[PDB]
Amino acid sequence: HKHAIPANIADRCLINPEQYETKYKQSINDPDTFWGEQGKILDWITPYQKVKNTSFAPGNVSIKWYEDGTLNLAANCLDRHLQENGDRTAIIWEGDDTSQSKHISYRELHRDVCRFANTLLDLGIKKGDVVAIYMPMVPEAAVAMLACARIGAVHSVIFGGFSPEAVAGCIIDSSSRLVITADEGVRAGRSIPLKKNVDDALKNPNVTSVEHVIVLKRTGSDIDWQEGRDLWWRDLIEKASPEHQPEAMNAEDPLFILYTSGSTGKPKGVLHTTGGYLVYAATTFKYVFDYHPGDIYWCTADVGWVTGHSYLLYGPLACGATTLMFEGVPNWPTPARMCQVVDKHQVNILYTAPTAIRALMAEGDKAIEGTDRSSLRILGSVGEPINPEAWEWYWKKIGKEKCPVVDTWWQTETGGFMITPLPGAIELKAGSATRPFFGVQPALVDNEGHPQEGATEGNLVITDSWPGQARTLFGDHERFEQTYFSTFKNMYFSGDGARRDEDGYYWITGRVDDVLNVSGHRLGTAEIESALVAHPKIAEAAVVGIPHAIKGQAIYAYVTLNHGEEPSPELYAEVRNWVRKEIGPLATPDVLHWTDSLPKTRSGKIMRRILRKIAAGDADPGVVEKLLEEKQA
Ligand SMILES: CC(C)(COP(=O)(O)OP(=O)(O)OC[C@H]1O[C@@H](n2cnc3c(N)ncnc32)[C@H](O)[C@@H]1OP(=O)(O)O)[C@@H](O)C(=O)NCCC(=O)NCCS
Ligand SMILES: CCCOP(=O)(O)OC[C@H]1O[C@@H](n2cnc3c(N)ncnc32)[C@H](O)[C@@H]1O
Ligand SMILES: [Cl-]
Ligand SMILES: [Mg+2]
Repeated sequence: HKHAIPANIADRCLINPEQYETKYKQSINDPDTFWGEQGKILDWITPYQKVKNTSFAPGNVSIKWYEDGTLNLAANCLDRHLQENGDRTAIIWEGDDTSQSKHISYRELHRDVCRFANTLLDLGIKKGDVVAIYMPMVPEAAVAMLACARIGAVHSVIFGGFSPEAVAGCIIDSSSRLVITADEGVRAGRSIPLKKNVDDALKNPNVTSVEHVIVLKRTGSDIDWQEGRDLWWRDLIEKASPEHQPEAMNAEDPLFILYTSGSTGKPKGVLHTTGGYLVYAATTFKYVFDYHPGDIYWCTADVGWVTGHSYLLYGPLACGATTLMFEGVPNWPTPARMCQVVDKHQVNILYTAPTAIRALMAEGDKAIEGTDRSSLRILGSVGEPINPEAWEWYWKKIGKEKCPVVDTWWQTETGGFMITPLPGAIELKAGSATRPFFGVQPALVDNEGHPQEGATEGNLVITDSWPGQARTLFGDHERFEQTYFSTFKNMYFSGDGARRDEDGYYWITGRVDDVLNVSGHRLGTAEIESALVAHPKIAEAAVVGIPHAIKGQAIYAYVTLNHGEEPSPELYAEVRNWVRKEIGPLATPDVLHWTDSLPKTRSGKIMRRILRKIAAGDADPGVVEKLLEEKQA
């Protein structure tokens, strides 16, 4: 069953079926001309000459786009929209408590970004310095990000759910000189400590780069204060000049870093530069959401994730759209909250995650009870696979069967949408990301690297670069080359598996490496295992994900305790909290299976294939029977 393109969308779409085909073909056959023209979606201070200059060569990966051009991301997201749309709302902020909200015009946002840019400069921050941002979903988070970009300071945003230990890990790696946070974040009626977490992270003896902590008073809760080091947001910004001229940044100047979980090791800092990234974010946002001036757009993704960077802030603001930043959760106070927000602000485009969709779907009609939803024209899905059932429920209950759903597949490392439908150009299949975006050349290869043609399945790779591609891993280009370009020579390996049907539509099935999808969040099994083994009483651990009807995968941890230790309610709680302390609550194991029978190879390597099956229910071969019986209990 394929959903046809509705007449209302066909009548106003920026790209129709024929135009998609033509543009895609040119983007592949002649990227220099295609992207040379499309790059004009942004204002450049000095024009670029060279467009595409990339190589996926083994151990010699180099990616550059519009390299000789200069620009400023903040000028593109703010300044250039002032003359004609200064009074237009740039950000609609909806608080956790619906009684709280703000409408921030482009002019107001520009003013605050200018004041905060000067605040950073006066504090000593210069182009190239890394600034850690550990903020909740409040407008100030966007102000800080845009201000860093404006002066060329590389921001390192850290999701508020990261534990103090995880926060320290990011700061140590990036040598951030400044941390911008809030006393507390507000979510689902609860206050989440943030400042206290920063205090604890800074006590780590390995953190030596941080000289100041700017704190926003969001809740006014009693927090510890270190005079001199800590500074109040309000005190600083109110003393800064609202006058700031944007300086030109090179297309390849670093813009931001996002720590992302991988198959092995702890999170690495995926680095994005400026030019190609912004061109790609603005282009994908505009065409995939079919953005028209005046449209009210709402991405539910947290600012701490790449989706928040590209589609909550940068892509939309670059295009002059009104973007909505929601402080809370889709189902608080009630499951109808998301749709109530849609009605309250007359949202025209809604972009959310399958886990959220499934959580609302579990409440049936209570998710739409008392809501209208008529303002919606476009729906979107991101972050993980979505089954036909959830897709249809979303399409019917939320979209009232009138809105195309754009299921966008991409990753932190890709900067923007990679395989996605365009509302007025591609007919939809529930659960399918469909076709590649302009400039994207996907392929499916077997474990040997052989490309598979026609209707088939295999490892998902991208055979050439695209403007928004991550350029490296902070401080470790060698690891960047090995992680993404060594498995299949001359190709970018996504780590995902996928199938392509008879029509050429892609269906992303999920990670084929040891990366999990927990509630729409990317987590490495290795990092959870390392966290567990760090505990004084744990000798070894094997972590696998198991299917979960709501969050996609639940975390199942097989744990071997040292001799002298025994399981107990206390230890069960201590171990679960230990992971929460080492990484954060998102990585807390849902199940702890105590065992001394971990399956291993004769070389001593643990075999997770067998553990994966057992947890789902599906050197010493005797461990299998033992594990099975322990699992039964
Ligand atoms: C459906 C959903 C709202 C459910 O939220 P939930 O009921 O809090 O459950 P989660 O699994 O997200 O959270 C589990 C833990 O993380 C914590 N947590 C979640 N988000 C947090 C945040 N922004 N800051 C701090 N802590 C957070 C919770 O407090 C909880 O910890 P606790 O039990 O110790 O209090 C949520 O999982 C979601 O939005 N998922 C989709 C992710 C997404 O947008 N993906 C697209 C790619 S970004
Ligand atoms: C894109 C925002 C999240 O980026 P992250 O880097 O955190 O995670 C990327 C991974 O999320 C899944 N994923 C993401 N979007 C989809 C999607 N639309 N369908 C299926 N899986 C998806 C894929 O496995 C991919 O390797
Ligand atoms: Cl303040
Ligand atoms: Mg140990």
